[PDB]
Amino acid sequence: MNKVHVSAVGTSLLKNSLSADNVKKEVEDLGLKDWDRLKFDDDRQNKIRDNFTTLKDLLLNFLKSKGKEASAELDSLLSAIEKLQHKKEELYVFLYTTNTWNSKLAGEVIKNYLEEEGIKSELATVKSISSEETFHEGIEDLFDKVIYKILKFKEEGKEVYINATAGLKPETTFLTLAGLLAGADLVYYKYQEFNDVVFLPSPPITISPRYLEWLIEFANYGYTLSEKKAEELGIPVRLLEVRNLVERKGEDAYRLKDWVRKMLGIYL
Amino acid sequence: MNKVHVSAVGTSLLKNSLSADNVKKEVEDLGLKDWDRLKFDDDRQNKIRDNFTTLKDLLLNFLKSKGKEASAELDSLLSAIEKLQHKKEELYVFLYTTNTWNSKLAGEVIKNYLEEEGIKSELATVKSISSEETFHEGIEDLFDKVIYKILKFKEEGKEVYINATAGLKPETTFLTLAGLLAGADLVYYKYQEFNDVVFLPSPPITISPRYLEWLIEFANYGYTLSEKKAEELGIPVRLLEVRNLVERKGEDAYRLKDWVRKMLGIYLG
Ligand SMILES: Nc1ncnc2c1ncn2[C@@H]1O[C@H](CO)[C@@H](OP(=O)(O)OC[C@@H]2O[C@H](n3cnc4c(N)ncnc43)[C@H]3OP(=O)(O)O[C@H]32)[C@H]1O
Ligand SMILES: Nc1ncnc2c1ncn2[C@@H]1O[C@H](CO)[C@@H](OP(=O)(O)OC[C@@H]2O[C@H](n3cnc4c(N)ncnc43)[C@H]3OP(=O)(O)O[C@H]32)[C@H]1O
Repeated sequence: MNKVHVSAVGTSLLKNSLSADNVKKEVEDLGLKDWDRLKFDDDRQNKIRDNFTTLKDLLLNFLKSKGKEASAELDSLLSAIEKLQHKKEELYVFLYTTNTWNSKLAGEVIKNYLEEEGIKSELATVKSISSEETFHEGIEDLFDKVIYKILKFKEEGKEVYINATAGLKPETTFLTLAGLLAGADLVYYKYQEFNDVVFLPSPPITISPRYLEWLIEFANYGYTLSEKKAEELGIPVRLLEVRNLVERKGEDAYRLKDWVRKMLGIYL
Repeated sequence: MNKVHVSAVGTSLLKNSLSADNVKKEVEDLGLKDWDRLKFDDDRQNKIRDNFTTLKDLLLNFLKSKGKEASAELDSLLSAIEKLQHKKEELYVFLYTTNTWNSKLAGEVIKNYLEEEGIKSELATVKSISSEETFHEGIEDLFDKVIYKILKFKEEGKEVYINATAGLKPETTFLTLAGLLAGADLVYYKYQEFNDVVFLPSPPITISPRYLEWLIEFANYGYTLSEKKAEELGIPVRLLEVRNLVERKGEDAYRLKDWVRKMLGIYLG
């Protein structure tokens, strides 16, 4: 499993499944008209979870019937697999879901259809998902997770590939950004009407040395202090939390991020 | 300009317009069923351009009727304007279209509706737009363009804001990347079901200094190389600088990119 593909999950499966006669009528029954595009904290979202198993089994049938094209995730993923001739025994897939039932719905179906096709997969959820003042914290968190993963698998000697096709815009923007930073092998994308997948350009991108110099000596100073003696050799730590490089959590607010610490170590 | 907003334009307007009874039937008449989602080099795309004025006038009516919500671009843009209370007088808005008739159709309608609302706007077209082996060159080109605007207005002392909402995924990803690099004030995004726009987090990001130091030394020798002096200070031009930093390279000569030349100047040299 030395070929890992990371992807977001969206609601493509939901929206494409309203083509199926059986699905449109069963969904229309539960009153789930626009179930692919609803507010993250919508009443219709609870409808999806109490019927979750009912809907999960319906979409498996639609996904087996339609194949690749039923969903953005599977369409782009399997286009890329055949393009790059990846073996299923040497293959691993990471699906990130959001904290919404339509996203976990699509995630669960895609995970099942992959393991049925003979492809190992793993689900995951950025729990920090709603709009009001949490959405920015959510993409912050998903960025922190993906970038750590990419370094971890890259240390083992995995070939990491990034499916930037599916999920919300910011979700996909950060998945390519983290890939560029953590040195992923490829970032691919496939538009609905493309024949096969296309590879995005990769600029050589790093954390700005202005902040990076203070991160070097952050670890050396026992990391976390007060105000003056925390800025004791020139560490603006509130500035560091604003640029999402350090975490506060409590009173003092001195917690070097787990990816940041690991990325400094790759000056060898 | 005193608060500049750059955006991509997609086929949101086209897709949302098939709600209108007049639009659905007139579009269905021209056989433009899925006109929001067609291959960039599709026959249906020519259908759009010979009826362009007919369709341009139809969508103006729909856009005046619906307002903001008729398109992603206008919905996210005007949500941001009211959020950040930009006085209409000082606004300038930069819409990039792709090289497809549906996109320029959307663009033209949006340009007209903005100038009618009292907002200065300007169209643009990334001409290198098709799938086969041109799409990566096209987003390379859009990235080259949108980098420049950010540097220009930021040097003048005007603020700059990026609408990462609209257009294809790569188009929006590189619009935010450029913003992050060239030091734009904000990058905002609005999901179709959000109340108003949300501001994306900002890691402090630049081009890695290991490549940056090789790019400074390329500049000093007037660009366009092949061999012998191809690794004179440690510059692999068809290998490491084939990561989109050098143009052509494998055919004719190996020249450096017009954005990277201007970016070495903007980072103090
Ligand atoms: N008036 C407007 N008309 C049309 N679009 C508008 C308008 N105002 C704003 N927009 C937004 O503008 C972007 C242009 O398309 C859209 O944001 P985008 O990131 O593209 O979201 C679209 C899809 O939402 C899906 N997905 C919705 N929930 C979730 C969710 N909770 N987890 C993951 N994916 C989700 C994503 O997965 P997928 O493969 O099907 O594509 C995306 C629109 O939501
Ligand atoms: N089996 C599949 N089912 C569903 N979606 C699939 C599938 N395989 C791939 N996808 C893609 O995955 C994303 C959603 O799952 C989509 O790609 P995305 O880049 O998000 O397309 C989004 C919209 O394309 C539109 N726009 C189509 N033309 C053009 C064009 N020529 N200039 C600009 N924008 C264009 C834009 O309108 P806007 O404001 O609402 O947002 C974009 C789909 O094309």
